[PDB]
Amino acid sequence: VSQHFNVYKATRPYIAYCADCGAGHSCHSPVAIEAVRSEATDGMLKIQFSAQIGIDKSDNHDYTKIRYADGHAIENAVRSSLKVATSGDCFVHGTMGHFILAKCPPGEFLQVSIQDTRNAVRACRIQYHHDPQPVGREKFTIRPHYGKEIPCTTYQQTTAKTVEEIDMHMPPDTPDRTLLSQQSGNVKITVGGKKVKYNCTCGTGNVGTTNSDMTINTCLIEQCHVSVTDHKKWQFNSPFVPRADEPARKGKVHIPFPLDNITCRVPMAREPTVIHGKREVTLHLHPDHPTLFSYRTLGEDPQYHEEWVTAAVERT
Amino acid sequence: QPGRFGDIQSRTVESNDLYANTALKLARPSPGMVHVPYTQTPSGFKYWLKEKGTALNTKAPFGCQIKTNPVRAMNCAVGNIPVSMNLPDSAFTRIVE
Amino acid sequence: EYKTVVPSPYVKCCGASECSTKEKPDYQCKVYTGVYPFMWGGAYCFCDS
Ligand SMILES: *[C@@H]1O[C@H](CO)[C@@H](O)[C@H](O)[C@H]1NC(C)=O
Ligand SMILES: *[C@@H]1O[C@H](CO)[C@@H](O)[C@H](O)[C@H]1NC(C)=O
Repeated sequence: VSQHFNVYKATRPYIAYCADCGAGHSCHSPVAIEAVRSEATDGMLKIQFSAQIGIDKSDNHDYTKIRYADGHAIENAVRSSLKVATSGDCFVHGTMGHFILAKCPPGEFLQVSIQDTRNAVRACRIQYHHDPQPVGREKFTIRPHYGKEIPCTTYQQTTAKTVEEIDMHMPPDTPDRTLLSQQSGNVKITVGGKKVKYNCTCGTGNVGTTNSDMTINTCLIEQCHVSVTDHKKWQFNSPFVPRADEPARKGKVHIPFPLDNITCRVPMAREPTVIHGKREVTLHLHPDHPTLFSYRTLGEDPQYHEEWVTAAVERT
Repeated sequence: QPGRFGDIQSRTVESNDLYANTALKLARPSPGMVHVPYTQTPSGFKYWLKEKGTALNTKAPFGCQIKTNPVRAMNCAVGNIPVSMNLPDSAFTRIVE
Repeated sequence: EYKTVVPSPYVKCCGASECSTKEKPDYQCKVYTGVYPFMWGGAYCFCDS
């Protein structure tokens, strides 16, 4: 059981750039979206996510918390505040770490949001098409009480054994302009419990202060540059944060919810009305939803036809 | 070719060649932010999964029923079957009987 | 269907880089001359151009 604990205890959430944070303005958010996957013919879609679901900021496994990142700290969010949305509103079938498992109405975008400790709403919105279609020859909406069974593919919630993984690396240097404190000609550096990489111009510079406060009595607060430089944890190699080395050594972490075979029920269209003409027949077709109708003759030249029928029609 | 069927190719499922012609192309980052823009023709498998056409299943002469993993055409109605038999002597009845 | 792999960009403050060819399919790599990333809460480089 401890394998999950170990794999999620070396990794932390991050902050990426979201171009539409729920109001049409960009921001740096803890809930930026990395990728939406849709391989299940069940209509399920699984989305990646910079925050981490199911793990406490204290690293314990809690199923009622989501841990995110603001600034340099890591706090806890109430798991009941997780919302996934499209044109309509979605149903969440499973969550673990960076991944959500939702089933949504058709839309033109996708939105996910949480509530931080201040009870503010942090959201990210991306453009996503999402026009799902069921299996078979009928475009139905809701499964019937009577029908047929056809093979389907979903995302099982085993979360245990998987072949696929994602890369992981060390975070880069994190700039922070609030670490500078100015006095009368003095430049105080208030380390908050974390090593700070350092570079000024006029006086000193180029020191990795392993948890040491300093003052500079020569330079100015506008003449320097600081950045938190500790790296004890991994994070996903997103294209919206930079990396720290060109050799670029990487880790790997198995992702949950693999693809599996399942059977999904489908309806059957009511048989049409057949009228026997001479060397031909007429069919009255009454569909409850778009339905596929085709015919062919059993000869040397088949003489076929195919069509999606959406309203009641007659075919000879 | 990009955006059409077989824009990426592979000899087998476990092969490790992976020919790819997807017209990938990088772009300069916009000033003031970290990101890696690029442009690339969308998948040709996904294009084919709409524009493929009508299957042999729908239009097959003589009422052939095109079937699963062993690709076969069940129950076509063409031709004649010559058959030759070698009956034993005990399969017949004497004229006097 | 394919999958485009896009790693984190490499930024070199007061420096320069060189493109390196690789064995991957449809692999592209470019280096852009003068940037100023502004990572978050800062500029991420102390180096104007
Ligand atoms: C420190 O900053 C100067 C210019 O401000 C730059 O030339 C030098 O490379 C920097 N050193 C480090 C270690 O970042
Ligand atoms: C489903 O069954 C097929 C056999 O037709 C198999 O090839 C596949 O690996 C199974 N699992 C999937 C599709 O996830």
